Amino acid sequence: MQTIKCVVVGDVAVGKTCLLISYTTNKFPSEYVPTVFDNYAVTVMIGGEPYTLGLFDTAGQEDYDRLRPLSYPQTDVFLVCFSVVSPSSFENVKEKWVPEITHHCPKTPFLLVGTQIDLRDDPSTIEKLAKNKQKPITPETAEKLARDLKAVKYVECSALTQKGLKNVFDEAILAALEPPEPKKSRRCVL
Amino acid sequence: MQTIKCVVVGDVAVGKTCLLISYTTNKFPSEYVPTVFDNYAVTVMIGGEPYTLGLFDTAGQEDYDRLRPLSYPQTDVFLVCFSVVSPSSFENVKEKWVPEITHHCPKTPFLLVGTQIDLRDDPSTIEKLAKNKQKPITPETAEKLARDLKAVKYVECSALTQKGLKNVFDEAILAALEPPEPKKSRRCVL
Ligand SMILES: Nc1nc2c(ncn2[C@@H]2O[C@H](COP(=O)(O)OP(=O)(O)O)[C@@H](O)[C@H]2O)c(=O)[nH]1
Ligand SMILES: Nc1nc2c(ncn2[C@@H]2O[C@H](COP(=O)(O)OP(N)(=O)O)[C@@H](O)[C@H]2O)c(=O)[nH]1
Ligand SMILES: [Mg+2]
Repeated sequence: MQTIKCVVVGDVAVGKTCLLISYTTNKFPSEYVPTVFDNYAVTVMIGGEPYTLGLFDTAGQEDYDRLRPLSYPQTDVFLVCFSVVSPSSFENVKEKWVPEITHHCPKTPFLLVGTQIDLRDDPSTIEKLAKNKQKPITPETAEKLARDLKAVKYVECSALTQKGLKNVFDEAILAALEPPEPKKSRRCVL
Repeated sequence: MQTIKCVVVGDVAVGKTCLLISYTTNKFPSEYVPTVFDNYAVTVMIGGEPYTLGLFDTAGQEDYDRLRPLSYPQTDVFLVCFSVVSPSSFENVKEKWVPEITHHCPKTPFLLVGTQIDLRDDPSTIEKLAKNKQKPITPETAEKLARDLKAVKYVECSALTQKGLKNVFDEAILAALEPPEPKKSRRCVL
C-alpha cells in the first residue's frame, strides 16, 4: 500500500485541529474540541489504487520549537495555515513557518492554507477587527504571499462550514504525488 | 506534455456545459450559454508537474447516438451527469449513459455527477416536481446507483454556486491518474 505524509503547521488557534477533525469525521468539533493534537489516517483512491493519507497535527507554541520539527521527517507536503481573520497568524507565516519548513524540508512542497473563511463575512468579527484599523486577510493578499514564498498554491476553507475543506486536501495529494524516477523524492529528511 | 482526457456525458439540459464553463472560467454563464460543443483545456499541477486537462463536452441528444462516441477514444475518465432535480436524467444514467460508455470504453473509469444541487432546496422546482408526482434525487439514492453501476464514486455540485465544482474535477483527476507501465492503461480505444 502506498502512503502520503502531510504535516500541518501554523500559529496556535488558527483552527488546525478543527479542520483536521472536520475533514476526517465530516463533523466540526462543536462539543469538547480535543485540546490535545493527534495523528489521523485516511484512505484515498488514486488511479483505482488505495493510498494511505497520514495527517499530522502539530503544536504551534514556541515551547515546542524544540520538539515540533521531530514530525517533519518523511513529510511529502506541508500545510502552512493561518486564519484569514488573524493578521498575526498571517504575518507569522512568512516570518516563522515557511522558514522552518524550508530549513529542514527544503525539497518538500507546501500549500498556503487560509482557515476560518466563514468569519470573513461575519459582522461580529470585522467589528473588533477595525479595532486596529485591520481587515480580514484577502485571498489576493494571501495569493501574493503564496507567490512570493513560493508555495505550491493558496487554498482556504472553513472547518466549520466545510467549504473548500475537501479541496484543501485534494490539492495536498496532487502536490504530494511523488515521481517514480530514480527516487527523485521531495520527502523530508533528518 | 503529460495529459488527461475527460469526456462529459449526460442528458441534454443537465448542465454539462455550464459546469464546464463555470469551472474553466470561474464564472457561471448566467447570460447566454455557448451553443457550440467545445472542449476546454486546463493546466493542473500534480506533484509539481504541469498536466494538461482536456475537458470534452458532448451532445446528449438521441440524434447523436451514432456520432457522440467519436469523442470517446483516448478518454481517461468520464463524467456521467444527471441533474439532482430531473428524474428522467437520473434514470437515463443506468438506462443509457453507463451502458453506452461501458460498451465503448470497458476499461475506462467514470464518476457519477449530480448537477444543479442548488435547486434541491428551491421551492418552485420542488413544487413543479411534486406536482408531476416527482421529487429531487437524494445523495443516498445516487450513491446507491453509483455503487451498483460501479462508478468510481458519486459527486454533486452546482455550476451556479460553484459548490463542490472544483472537487468534481479533483476527483476526476485522481480517478484518471494512469499507472506506470502502459500495459495497464485505461485510456479508451477503438
Ligand atoms: N439553477 C441552476 N441551473 C443550472 C445549473 N447548471 C446549468 N443550469 C441551467 O440548466 C439549463 C441547461 O444547462 P446546460 O449547461 O446548457 O445543459 P447541458 O445541455 O447538459 O449542457 C440552463 O437553463 C442552465 O442555465 C446549476 O448549477 N444551477
Ligand atoms: N468560525 C470558525 N471557527 C473555527 C474554525 N476552525 C477552528 N475554529 C475555532 O477556533 C478555535 C481554535 O481552533 P483549534 O482547532 O483549537 O486551533 P489550533 N490551536 O490550531 O489547534 C476554536 O475555538 C475552534 O472551535 C473555522 O473554520 N471557522
Ligand atoms: Mg451542453
